[PDB]
Amino acid sequence: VKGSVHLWGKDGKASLISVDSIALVWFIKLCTSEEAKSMVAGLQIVFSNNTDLSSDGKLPVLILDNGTKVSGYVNIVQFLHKNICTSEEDLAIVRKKDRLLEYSLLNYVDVEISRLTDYQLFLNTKNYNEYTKKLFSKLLYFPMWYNTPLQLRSQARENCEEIIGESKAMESASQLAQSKTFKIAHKNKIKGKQELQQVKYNLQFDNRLQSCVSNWLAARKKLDDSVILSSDLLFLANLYVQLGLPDGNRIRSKLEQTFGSELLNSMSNKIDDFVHRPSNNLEQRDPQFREQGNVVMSLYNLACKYI
Amino acid sequence: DTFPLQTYAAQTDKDEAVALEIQRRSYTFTELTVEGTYKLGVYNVFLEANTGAALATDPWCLFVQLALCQKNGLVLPTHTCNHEMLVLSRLSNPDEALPILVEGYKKRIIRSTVAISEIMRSRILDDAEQLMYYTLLDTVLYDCWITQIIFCASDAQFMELYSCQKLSGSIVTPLDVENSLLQKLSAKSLKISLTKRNKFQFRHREIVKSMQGVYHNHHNSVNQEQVLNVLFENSKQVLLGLKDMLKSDGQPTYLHLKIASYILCITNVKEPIKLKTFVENECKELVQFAQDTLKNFVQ
Amino acid sequence: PYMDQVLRAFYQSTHWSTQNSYEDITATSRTLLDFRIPSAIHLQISNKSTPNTFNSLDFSTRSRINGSLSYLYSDAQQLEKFMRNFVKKSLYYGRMYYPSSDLEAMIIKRLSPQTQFMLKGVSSFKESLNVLTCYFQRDSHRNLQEWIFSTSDLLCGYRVLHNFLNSSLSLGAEFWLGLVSLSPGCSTTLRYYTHSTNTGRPLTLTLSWNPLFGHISSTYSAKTGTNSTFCAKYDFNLYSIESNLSFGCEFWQKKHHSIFTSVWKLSTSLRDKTLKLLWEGKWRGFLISAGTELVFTNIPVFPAKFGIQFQYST
Amino acid sequence: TFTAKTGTNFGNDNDAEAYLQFEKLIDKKYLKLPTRVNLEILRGTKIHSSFLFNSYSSLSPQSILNLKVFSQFYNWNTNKGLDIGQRGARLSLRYESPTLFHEWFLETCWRSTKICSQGTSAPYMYSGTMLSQAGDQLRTILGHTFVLDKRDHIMCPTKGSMLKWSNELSPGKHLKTQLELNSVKSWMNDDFITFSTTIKTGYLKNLSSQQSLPVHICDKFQSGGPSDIRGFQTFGLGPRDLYDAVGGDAFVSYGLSVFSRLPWKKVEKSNFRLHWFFNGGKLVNHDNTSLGNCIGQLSKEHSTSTGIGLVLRHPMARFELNFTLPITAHENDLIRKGFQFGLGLAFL
Repeated sequence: VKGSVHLWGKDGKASLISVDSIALVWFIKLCTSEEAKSMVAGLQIVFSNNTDLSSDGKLPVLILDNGTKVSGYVNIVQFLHKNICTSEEDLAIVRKKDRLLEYSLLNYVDVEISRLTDYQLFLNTKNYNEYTKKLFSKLLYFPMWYNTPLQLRSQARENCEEIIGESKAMESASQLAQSKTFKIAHKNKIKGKQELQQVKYNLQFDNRLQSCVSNWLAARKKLDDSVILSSDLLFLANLYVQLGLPDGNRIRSKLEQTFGSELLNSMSNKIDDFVHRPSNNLEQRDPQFREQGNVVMSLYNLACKYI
Repeated sequence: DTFPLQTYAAQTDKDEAVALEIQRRSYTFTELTVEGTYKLGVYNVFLEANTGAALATDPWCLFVQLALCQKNGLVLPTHTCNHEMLVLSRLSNPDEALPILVEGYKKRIIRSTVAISEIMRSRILDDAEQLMYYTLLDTVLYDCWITQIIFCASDAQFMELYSCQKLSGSIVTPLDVENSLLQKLSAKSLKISLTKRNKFQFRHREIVKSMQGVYHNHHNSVNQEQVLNVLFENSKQVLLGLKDMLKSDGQPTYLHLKIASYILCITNVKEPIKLKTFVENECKELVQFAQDTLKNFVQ
Repeated sequence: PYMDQVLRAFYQSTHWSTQNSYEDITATSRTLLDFRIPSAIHLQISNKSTPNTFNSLDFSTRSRINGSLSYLYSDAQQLEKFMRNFVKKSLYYGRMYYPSSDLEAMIIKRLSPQTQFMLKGVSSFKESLNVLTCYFQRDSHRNLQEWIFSTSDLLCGYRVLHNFLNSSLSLGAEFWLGLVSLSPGCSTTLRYYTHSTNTGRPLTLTLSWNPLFGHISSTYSAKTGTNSTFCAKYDFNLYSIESNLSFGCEFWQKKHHSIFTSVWKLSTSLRDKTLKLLWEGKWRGFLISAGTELVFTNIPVFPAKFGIQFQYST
Repeated sequence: TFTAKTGTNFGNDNDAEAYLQFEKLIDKKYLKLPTRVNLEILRGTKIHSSFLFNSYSSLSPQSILNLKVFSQFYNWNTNKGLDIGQRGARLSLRYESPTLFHEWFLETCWRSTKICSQGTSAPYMYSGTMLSQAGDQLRTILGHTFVLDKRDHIMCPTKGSMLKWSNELSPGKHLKTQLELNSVKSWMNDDFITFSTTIKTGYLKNLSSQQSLPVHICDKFQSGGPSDIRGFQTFGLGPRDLYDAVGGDAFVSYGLSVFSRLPWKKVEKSNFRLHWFFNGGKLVNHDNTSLGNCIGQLSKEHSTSTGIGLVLRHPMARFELNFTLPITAHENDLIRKGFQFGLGLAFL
């Protein structure tokens, strides 16, 4: 099918803030069979970095030659598998008896496991401050650097809130300035409050990460397990971001306590097999001056949303 | 604390007009004392044409209703202190979502919609493959149904299913004139509360943000048509793969009670929302399955 | 806060001379360094209901509509000329904040020409906190001793600021002891007001101390210009050696053509590596206050907590 | 002319709240009726603010049209456990030293009722009569208010009687009637001892064709509270379902009050008074057939209370700090022994 895929990365490869963009680059790189090439030939990967080209503000967009926009990794894969022309290796096409389970596994990573990667990308304070908020300086344009990571951190807080976590000013001014003793110990109140409340949060994250990876791995062991599916590329792109963050060795410590190191190192050698592949299957472009996201081409798009 | 020098019996005068409204909205599951009975709060109730039962007009409320009849061995109501089913407003909760469960009288517990969803998926959490299908119906088939009923049906079809406001035939009374004005004034606020139930507002932030807004511009209308077309294309693929998942070995599974509760509410819509047209024409095996699943809860 | 500018307006009206107080000894090092940056767009309108009653209202983007009802009666009949910054005087002040039902109160009694009494209650209903503190203070022209009793722990206290000797080497101390925790406190400060002939400027060198913590502070504070000011605090620590070097460089301006008044305020830290900026513009009744903060550790600058603050009052 | 300002409401139950208010005295060119327009912005509840447009227009020297367009959201019953929204318009005509006026109005309002009480507070706001009243309703109401006020002051009177008669007709739905008598009398030199008596009564009838369409909880009578029969909590009297005040169809409430002006000579000549009171009343669902069975219920077993306290009576608000004991009560009333604080405008 003929279209143009819009992603989040820069200069050769997808960004770590978008696990759906990483899985799509691995999807297009792994379409090596003739029926797998038949649904991927002429897709024109563009790293445009603007969600204004999306129907819902998410940026694996498939803008396809008519105005037909299919957005998100699971929607694109279900769309591209529907347009197989019809008539083993590096990517399998599921049969008709397994289309429901493989869509169930793709949707389960999308709604349960990818919820936890956006926790560790925005709501982990070690990962957000060191890595994530200073990553949009290289992706976006000169004024629009500080509103996008604040939005995605607000959206990750709404998606994760139910599983993971002026007289009072005049009081302490008449107390702690009249103390000068728990003046300095006033901040010792709240950061000693915060530290055992943050190990509180990391325990209920890591219980929710442990159950969602266990639920997916037990259902994945119903299809063929020696072959690569679309469900695996979205699952492995979630480990690749979570184990590759600044706080990513906390997770690899805990994931071998539950699943072992003969499974975490079998999943990390599949990931490193996918990152170190050539971009010969990748047919790329540069964003034109309708697709960039500049100061002038995001004021036209802002005025178009209210007209 | 000797100061109330006389205390009387509590006070036993009740508003009889309130007790007639509650009896109008109450439906009784047949087949314990005062305190072991629960009331299921539902959006509305429709009469099934085939059996004559009183089913809830929403797939989530109907699934909880079928799961309550299965767990306790009840019989569906017909459109001495038995349990009950209440037709309620969404506004009976802070959460504004309405499968809710009202258990007890003096020690009365209220389980909200999030609480029942945790209770319902905890009974299938041991089987991992059934949890994937349950998550697929509650996300992909759910989001189609909500978008077909918020955006593709008329306001009268929505308020027929998702409102406890009264519905007569036609306008003959001045009381019918302002009941027709509540269904136009309040239809949008009832649609906005429905988008906050299964975290639909977080999966679909931009089409929910275009709801909360006047004049509905052309850019918002063509982006909405792209999302709703992908949601419907994905849901024909769900519904066609569900047709090879209907064999039974005894009691219905909670997945089978969730498949049946979606088909029974899609085939109750009176408008061609394209989910009804697809299920009636192509999913004739799913329609017969939902009739077989329901008739082991009737008498 | 509002209770501390009611208090300073009563001090300038009855001539209490709080420059000798041991809470204004490091005052130029708190005005030039430790000011507050707004964190959101914030509007505020203030009013006057009765002759002795004031209404406030504020709403921000972060927080919706709040308000307050103040009561203020005083014998000092020159007080509200000072509310924009022998006869025994008194001040009575109370205020309720009412989305919160949070109360606050203040009674000042000048009992003698070299003696004052003060009460300061604060009563929150939830976030439950009832605090009632007393301030007895005997002024002189070489001392401003002060006896503070609180109800936080059971905190009793004492302050003194012995002025010596324009050139004025003061010397102060404070001694707190919370009588239910038995946790003492202490301090010692050594401000030294001077003058010079460089640009037209005083100077204020301020050696502080804290013997229970070892936290030695030090503050230089010049006035390098007819409107510009400067403050270079060098902080330190003992037994856990750790330096810091703050800065602060406020600039003023005034206008004609009902007079505009612009204040620009920078404050660089080095341990936290920040740079706070703040503009404040006054008018007849309006007051706009825009301010940002930067963090300097490619694009090394990140603007944390921008904020604007509109304000009207009459 | 423009007059942007702020102020304080002194609401329901001790609940002061801030408003922002704009004015505009319209110039007499788009006129020849003297018109002024208001916009009062208030804090609503948790999602929306409260907006309140008003347009007062003098037709004659003794007539004022008031078009009030409102969108207001507020909390309600006992633990602020009920969230009420109101959208509508109200056209009102008010006809004319003793205050005497008639006011006929006509109001259409869409009212939403949300149970905002958490499921943690488990049987509170979760009775069957509270789950059944949540929802949306639309209602046109016709009203009349007669006020005859011969008191010398309204917030701190020393003599004079007051009579206020309120009627409300929702056509085919309900008819509501309320009376309020208040008599003030003083016997000493500079009105040192003031005796105040208040009587409030009310009747509500369901005009709705064999008791269909029940009357909403916001349209029923509620008793108890600081600005009502003191020494009970607000919504603390009348019939109950579990613990929820279901309201009443008829009520009587009365109150005696003695003020004494604090005989310490420096704190005299002030607004502070030494306050003794006796309060009481009955709240009843009146078995909507006859008016002889209704008065038999309103005269049987009242809920009374007495108490001493201190009161400030300013023209802008009344502050009360009483120590109250309940004399008689029912077994399921919210009985508030000891100290009670009151803040508002209308005490009875």
